[PDB]
Order: sequence, then C-alpha cells, then structure tokens
Amino acid sequence: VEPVVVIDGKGHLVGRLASVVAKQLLNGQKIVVVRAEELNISGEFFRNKLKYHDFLRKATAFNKTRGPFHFRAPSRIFYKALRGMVSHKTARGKAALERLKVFEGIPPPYDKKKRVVVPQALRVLRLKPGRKYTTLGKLSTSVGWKYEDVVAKLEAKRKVSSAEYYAKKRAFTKKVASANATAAESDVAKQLAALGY
Amino acid sequence: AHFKEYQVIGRRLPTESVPEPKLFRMRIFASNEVIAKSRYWYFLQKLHKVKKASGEIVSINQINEAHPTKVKNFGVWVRYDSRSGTHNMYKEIRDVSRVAAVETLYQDMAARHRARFRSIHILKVAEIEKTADVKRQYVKQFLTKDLKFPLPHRVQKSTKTFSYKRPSTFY
Amino acid sequence: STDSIVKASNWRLVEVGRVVLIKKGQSAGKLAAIVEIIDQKKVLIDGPKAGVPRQAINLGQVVLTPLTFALPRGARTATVSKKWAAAAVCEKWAASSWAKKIAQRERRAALTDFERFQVMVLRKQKRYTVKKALAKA
Amino acid sequence: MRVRKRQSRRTSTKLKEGIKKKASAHRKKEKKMAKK
Amino acid sequence: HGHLGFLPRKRAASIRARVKAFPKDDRSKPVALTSFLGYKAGMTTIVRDLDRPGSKFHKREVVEAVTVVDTPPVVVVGVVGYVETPR
Amino acid sequence: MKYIQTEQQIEVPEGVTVSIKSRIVKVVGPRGTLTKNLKHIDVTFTKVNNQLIKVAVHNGGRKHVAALRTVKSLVDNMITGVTKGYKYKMRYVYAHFPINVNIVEKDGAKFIEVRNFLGDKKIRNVPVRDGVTIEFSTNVKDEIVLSGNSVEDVSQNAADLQQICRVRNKDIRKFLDGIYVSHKGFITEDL
RNA sequence: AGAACUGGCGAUGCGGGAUGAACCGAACGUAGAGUUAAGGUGCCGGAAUACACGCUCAUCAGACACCACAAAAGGUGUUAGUUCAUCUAGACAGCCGGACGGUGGCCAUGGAAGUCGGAAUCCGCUAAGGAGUGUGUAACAACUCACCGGCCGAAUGAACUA
RNA sequence: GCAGUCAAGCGUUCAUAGCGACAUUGCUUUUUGAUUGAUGUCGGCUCUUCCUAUCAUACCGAAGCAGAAUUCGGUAA
RNA sequence: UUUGCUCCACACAAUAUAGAUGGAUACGAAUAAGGCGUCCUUGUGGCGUCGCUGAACCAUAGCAGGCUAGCAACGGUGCACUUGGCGGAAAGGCCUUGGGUGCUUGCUGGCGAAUUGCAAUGUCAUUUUGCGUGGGGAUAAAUCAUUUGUAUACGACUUAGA
Repeated sequence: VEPVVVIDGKGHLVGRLASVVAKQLLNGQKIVVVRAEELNISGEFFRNKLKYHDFLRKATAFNKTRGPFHFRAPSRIFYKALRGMVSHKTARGKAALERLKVFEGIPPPYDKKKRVVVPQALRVLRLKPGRKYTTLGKLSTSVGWKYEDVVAKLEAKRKVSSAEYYAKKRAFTKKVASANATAAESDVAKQLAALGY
Repeated sequence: AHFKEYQVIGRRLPTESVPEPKLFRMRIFASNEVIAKSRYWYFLQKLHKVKKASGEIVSINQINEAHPTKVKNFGVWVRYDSRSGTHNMYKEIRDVSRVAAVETLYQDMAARHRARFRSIHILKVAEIEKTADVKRQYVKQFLTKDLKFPLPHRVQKSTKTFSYKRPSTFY
Repeated sequence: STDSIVKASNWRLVEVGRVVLIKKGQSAGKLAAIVEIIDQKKVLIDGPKAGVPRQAINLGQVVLTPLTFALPRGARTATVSKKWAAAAVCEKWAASSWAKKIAQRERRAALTDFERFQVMVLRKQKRYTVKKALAKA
Repeated sequence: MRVRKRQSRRTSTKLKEGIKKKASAHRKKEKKMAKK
Repeated sequence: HGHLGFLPRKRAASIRARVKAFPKDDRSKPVALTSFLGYKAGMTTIVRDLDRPGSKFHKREVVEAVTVVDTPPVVVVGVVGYVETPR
Repeated sequence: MKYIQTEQQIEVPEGVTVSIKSRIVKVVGPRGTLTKNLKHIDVTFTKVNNQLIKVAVHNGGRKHVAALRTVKSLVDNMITGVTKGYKYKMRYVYAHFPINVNIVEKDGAKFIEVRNFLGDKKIRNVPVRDGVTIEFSTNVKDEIVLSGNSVEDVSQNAADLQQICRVRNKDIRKFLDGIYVSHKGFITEDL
C-alpha cells in the first residue's frame, strides 16, 4: 500500500522473491531490493557454482560481445532471475522493469526507510532444516565479483550508525511508555479501553 | 475419497432345483455403494468364477465405527499386485476408526509402493487389544507413559505479501 | 560460581492435558484439551466447555497454548469437563495478553462509526494530557 | 573448473513419436511370442 | 593469427597512454610518486661491463642498445581524492 | 525409523564448567578454555545438574541422529582437553642425512623448520598452530612433543609435520626417512 | 513382411499438447450472457506459492514419449515390507580369559613343527578348542579366528521384495 | 561362434513340460622361439573453431619401483 | 546579436503524466531461538514480561474546512529566520538552539452554509516550457578557413597563429 516498498533481500530464496517482485511490478508497485549480497539459493554451493559456470560457458561463438552478458554482481544475478519472469521485450514489460531498483547493501536514501520481508520467500520459513543452501555474496565473489569487501565495510559502518539510532529510539520509547502508563487510570483511559483502545 | 465401510452380502442366482445358495459376505471400503458393489463383484469373481450375471447382491449396509472417538491400534493385513507378483503386507496403524486407518493405508501404499485402489485388497482390519502385541516400532513408539514431544520450527501462515518484521519460528 | 549454564528452550509440548486453540474449521477460536496423542501429527482433543466436539485433529489445525492441566490419558468428555472446571482453564485463558488481544480485535471490529468518532475524540484528549506530561518530564 | 556440455532434456517430436512406435511394436511382438 | 588479448586493433583514444594500475601502496613508507612523464628522444649504444655470476658473459663487456627519455622536472598543480564505492 | 527423540549424555567432572548458549559451547577447566561453534548442527542442550548434560534430537532422521553422537564426542574431547590435555610424540628417522628440526620465529610467528631431509637444500616450514606448544624430548633420540588443549590443533599439527616430509619419486620400501607420530596420549599419565 | 476389417487425413476452420501431417478435445451463420471439454492454476500467463498423507537431495535430479532403448546388474544412500533365525536357563558390538593331548600325523625336501607342496582329515578330554582362518620365522616361536566363558544390559542378525 | 558341462536364478507353483547370468574341450596348429599392405575419386596445402577417447608438458596412485630408466592407472584440453 | 545569459518572487499561459488522493512508520543478529523491562557479584547472568500477525502505530472533527467570544494549560504543530552539530555508498538528508509569527478539536459558547435542485473526477497532485513584472549576479568559447606531422583512404588525430 506504500508508494515504494523496500525489501531487505537478506535470507530470501532468489526465485521465490523474483516471482513475487515480478508480479508486484507488473501490477504497478515500485519496489527497491536492498542487500542483494545476502540472498540465498537452495542447494549446495558447488552445485550453484556449477550452474553459474554453465551459464558462463554459454556465449556467441563468432562475436563474444554479442553473446549473453554474464553479470557477476549479486544485484544483477537477482535482476536476471526477475527479467526471466517478466515479458521484457514489450513496452509493458519495460515499464514494469522501470519500477524496480536492486542494490548491494543499503545505500542512501533507503538506509533510513522501513525495510520489509516477503514471508513466502523467506529461507527460514520455506527450506527444511538441514538442507544446504548457498549465499549470493560467496557465489558472486567466486565467479568474479570484486566488491564484496567494500560492501561489507560500508555495511559495518551503517550498522554502527543504525545501532546508535536504535539506542536513542529505545530510550524515547521507554519514556513515552512510562508517560502512557501514568495515564491508564483516567476516565478517558477507561472509556478508550471500553471501546477497545 | 472419504472412505466408508460397507457390509455386502451376495449369493448365486436362484434357479430351479437350486435352493439356498452360499451366502458370501464381505466388507468393502469404498467412497460409495456403486464402487462397493463393483468391488464386491470383482472380489467374488477372483475368489471363485461367479460372474455378475451369475450372482445377486441381497444386502448392502453401511457399518459405522462403534466407538468413533476412541484411539485404537489396528493391524491391517492386505495384499496388492504390481509388475511382479502379488505381495502380502502387514501394517500397524494407530487411529480412531477403521475407515480412517484404511484411508491412511491407501495413501501410504500410493506413496511407498506406487499402488492404487484397484490394486489393493484389504484382507483384514483388527484392533490389537494388548499393547504388547504390537510389532512395528513406528507405532510402538507412541505408547510410552507420559509421552511428550515439542514441535520445533513453527512456520506461521502469512496472508499478506509483505511482513513488517522478521518472523520467529518459536513455539 | 563453578556451575555450568545451559540455556533451555521453553517449547510448548504436545501432551495430554495441553490446552490448544483451534484456528480453522467449525470451532475456530475455541479452546480444547489434548486428550490423547494419535501420532506425530494427530491428537484427540476435546473442548466440552466451549462446545468443541471430541475429534481427531491434525496439529496443523490448532495452535498450542502455554496452558496445561492434569488430565488422565484417554479421559472421556465428562471427565475432561470436570478437570477443566477444577483447573479453571477459562480463567487462565481470559487472564492472558493473547486472549485479551483477541478480545480487543473483536471489539474493534464491532465498533460503530459513531463510536470510532468517539474514539478519535478521546484519543485527542488523552494525547493532549500525555504530551503535556512528556514535556513536563 | 571446465564445466562440460550437458545433455538436453528437451525431447524432439521425431524421437517422441519413434518411441511411441517402438512401444507399440514391442507390445505386438510380446503378444505374438506369448502365443508361440 | 595474433595475440587475442590485444583486440580490438583500434586507434588509442588519446596520444598519451593511460596508466591503468599503480603499484600496491604501503603506508609505512615515505610519500613518493609512483610514476613520471617524459619525452622519447632517440636511441643509442653503450658498452656495459657485465657482472652476472653464472653467465658466459660474466666479467666480460657487452654492447647494448638503449633509449634516452628527456625528463625535465614536472610541476605539481593539483590533487584529487578518491573514495571507494560498491561501484 | 524417524524416532521421536534421541538423547546422548555428556558427563562433566568436578573441575570443569560448561556454558552453552545458542549452540556456542565454552568449556573452562583447570587448564584453560575452549570454544566450539556448533551452529551447523541442529540439536538441543539441557542439564539436570552440574554433572550431566543431555543432547537431544527431536523427530530426526538417520543423518540427524548420526550428527548427535558426533556432537557429544566433540564436547567430550573439549572436556578431556581442558582437564588432561593432549600430548603427541613424533619420531624422525633417517639413513644418511640427519634431519635437523628447530623452532624458529619468522615474521613474528612460531615455525617448525626442517633442514636436510634426504639431503634437500630446501627449507621446510610448518607453522605452529596457536594453543599447541612444541618441545624436544630429553634423553630420547629424535623425538618432538606436541602438547595442547585442542586435540584438533595438536593432531593437525602432527599431520602437517608428517606430510611436509613426504618422500617423492622413490621406493618407500627402501627409503624410510620421515617424521612419524610415535605415540598419542595425555599430558597427565599418573598410572 | 502378406492379407482382411474399422477408423483418422484428403475437401477442415476452432480449444489444448511452448512449437508441428497423422496426439488430446470439439466440427464452424452474426452477436450477448452463462457453463464446460481437453489442458492447466509460482512468474512469464487467465486460474489455490490450496488443503492432506508419504517419498526423494542428483559433482549438470526430476517435472516423458513407459506396461520402450541403454536395463543385466552394481551401491557401507534412504524408506517400507516377506521369510528365516539367535535372545535375560543373556541377543548384537566390544574388552579380558581359554583356544588342550597323540602330534613336530603321513610322503617327498637343506629345513617345512596348523599356515611353499599331494591324500583320507582320525582318536581322547572337553564350557570349548580345525591334523587349522591369516599375518608372521630359515625352522620355531608370537599374535590371530573357528569355538566356549566372565564382564554390563536389550533386542539383534541374514537372505530376499518393492 | 559352434555344440556342450552343471546351474545364480527364472519358467501359470511345477528341477530332465522349458528357459537361463556368471564360469570350463577345438580353431589359422604346430611346441623347445624355424621364416611365414590396401586405396582412384579422392589427396593435397592453408587455416579457424570445438571434443577428449591425453602423444608431450603439470600433479598424483600402484608395481622387485634399489638408483636410473620404464610399465599400468587417476585428475587434467 | 537592438537588455543578450543566469538564480530568486508573483502572474498568467501552454505541456503531458506506465498513473498522489492521510503517513515508504529506519537496530543488528538468531530461528533447536529472540524482543522489551528490571536487578546484581556485569555475564553465554537472575527475575519478570511479550509474540500466536500491520486486524498495528501515528494521524484523523471545522466553507476541501469560514468569521468571532471565552476557559484551562505554557503543551502540540506549521511558516519565514537563527544557533550548534552530524551524514560521502548514490552524502542532497537527520538532529538540535533562540526569538518572532499564526493555528490549536484539551473544554464551553455565538453567527455562516440551502439553489450543484435525487448522482455525474465534479477539477485541490506534480513535470516541463514560454511570456510579464521586481530582487540580485557573471561579462566565454567552439567550428570552418590557414598551419604541423608524433596522425592520416575520406573523416578523424595532433601542433601553431592578435
């Protein structure tokens, strides 16, 4: 219902998230996916790496600059999975893809917005315990992505700042909770509680 | 489907100088009486060469479970056909009714031995009165004093596409 | 100070006497008692006070509550009712934040348009008082 | 890490119909040899 | 034919070729320039008195072609800072 | 058979304390502290007293119950290492070229340096893992002692030392030179 | 392959099988509303990321032509069964004991003592102990397992079927 | 390959109504280690790319593999 | 180049919008675990409490929101300014200081609304481009042509020239 929906991609299964995002974009919702380096794929790391290497060997023989472009970054791997689920060669598909942004980490301005999750795509809710799974950052770094460390350092800095913000918010929440607990005995409090509030 | 148990009593076709045929009775688990009667004719012919025209069904009743809400251990003897020969199987099913146990058995046969309703014949369903008479450990396991177990990793159903908090699998 | 510490998990257990809340079907939103354990996924429950028929139910249809009481295994419906009233299960349920949250959801669903207007007015008044207090302290 | 070629699971119409004919012929010969 | 790593055989975008990799930095060392600019000014020949143990030309003199690069000192006129990004 | 519950016991002697939280295990005994991150296993830990700890798997399959006993044995090894330690004795033997083994310090770290193995001009360096101390046996010929709280560290150090002196492109029937684990025991051997 | 019958196609559009001569539905005036066939319902793409019970983890699974070819089998993967068995007058696994006497049986060998070789493989005492299951010595010896006992306590093993 | 030999198993259950995995006579053939090439409408060069069923180079496993050299095998284009 | 160019304010035009119609409402990590509160001998600590959906929370009354009289409190909030910081991942935003200026539905009053005729989006958002006013600001280059040869099929490239 929001004008823009920001999905924290951490702990999501790539294909189920891609299916959800594709339907939302086609239905007209603006979506920003952050932390694409923390997406999961079910199956062993060696298996998913083998699948990527098969993708890598696919190329146009007489001119490689024409063949499939193998993007290494996690955001681009997710974008590929999504474009496969959109009819991207039509004007409607292009307009749908114009409604999507995908990022590694959480850069500005989304680092101060609310992030949501997609429960039907969450690894902890979908995969059975004991099943091996792959992380997109490791897969990307093994296939040639070169910014894993930079993103990790930036995310550590963001987490430090976010922890400070949350400490201040926790203090203010405690103060407001006390101010409301001192008002639980009033006539307005009794009337509101009778009405359910 | 949702199974019912039918008692089916049939006999030979009466003729001249032929009174009192052999009243063959059977207990058939089926979704409805039409299927129960077809199954009865099939099993009658398999038991002995009695065609449908050579016979007549004199009775068919629905048998309800006597104590439908009492938990009972059932031993089920069956035999089923495959590409190989017919096989005989013994199974133990803990349930509150014979129809529930029979439905469980049909689903288990489909899941394990790829067999179907037309391939399974239910020889006998009997409640095992004594605890000590059970054999299968997947049934004997639920018979211990003060049984307790948790349900780890609870997965909650979500109605909406987006959730505004990480979910907990606690229970 | 030489005592070993192992953190424990307060898992709700499937056991005879455990109180469950039914969430789908005829008796959704009603309490029942686990009377027997049929298998890993089915239990025989019985909800005589709230009107739940004695039945075999998949554990997917109910949610375990943090309430338990002493119940003999395989107890019949009248015995379940006696133990239920003796253990005062309905009071234990009504005294919790979960049941109170359910009651609040139902009441808010039942509010009239005039009453939603009244709620807005009262919230503005309480807000005024509380903001004044927060600024003071 | 030189990943080799993988066999295609996309079935061709020619192979599918040839297999259908093979199965029919197999059944007819099974009946004839059971008679013999 | 040809080394496929030097494709495409197109004209350089500039007359001054770009330095695409500087030496890996070591912060403990003093501040130094990694590179310098000069103008190529012909070649000539030298006689070098070789000291190379193991060689057949150890303790013997060889004649080598050399290049002379005219390098008047460069003038420092600015500084630019770079930040690393996920891009 | 998909058992409802499976349990294993872990005994705790009178001197050691075990802290477990979210499947991180810290064992603190007379001789120090060990820490094991077991979050790759799916088990539940409980205690009834200060002497016994249960490890349980609920509704597990064959592989799950296979990991259960492994978890118990790993915690047992941590307890043993923190109470009695581990001592691996290795012997090096040669025919002609005497193997020279020293403890050197290269780049601020401990290395076992091996010189003149089969007459090699190559220097072999085996980094000493942290927590294991290297000694040379008294009144014993060509014996090196590796002692530590972590059996994993000690055994891997001994394995590294044994593998670094492999014989290449020769007959192992004829050429017997190498460093071999002579014995494995504890740091306390009262009886 | 040779016959005979009956269908399909030819002169034939439409729904479905991603696609298509012989596959699954259904045959056609122009329209509106409703319901369906075959086939489907994560997204492409209209339609349950429905409900339920099981199975499977593949270092290029599978999502099919199959009552077809590679297909006869191999596997210390996993599940469920059938028939044999042993078992608290003690099962399986482990430790510790015993594992004896003629006798170093008989023939060729420098030697060969259970264990380089060829022939019956015997008799006694036994809880139980092969004229020996393997390593091992020049021959021995030593260990070992076949078998029996003590130890603690509880079900275990084998062969087949899917 | 031919005939067999028994059968691991199977054959509507049926041992020689009948099949049948895996294993065992004789061949150009005589012993002591003697003398006893095809291809005509294809073929050249150059030259690109791909496969691996690897000749060489890299790393391993085994073998009376002393050393040297070699043999067989594994990964590997 | 007959005040050309550019940044502010109001004042009207034209433009076209993959699609405003209360608010995109900020810990991190785990899930065989956590959040919040409290306490201590300060940690993998003790106790209490919470989840079982955002069904929330905040906002939310007034001509699409007018004009006035008071009460209580000195809170809430907007606008033009100001103090002091902080944020470089794409910072372009967050927080704070002080005074001024309005509103206040926290409470009580007093006037207005009609006729859009029984509904008709019944026009309230924001992109850009021009024209007019009054408030300021700054006073270049590139190309051809000529020329060089570190370049060159033509383009292009590279030099030089008040």
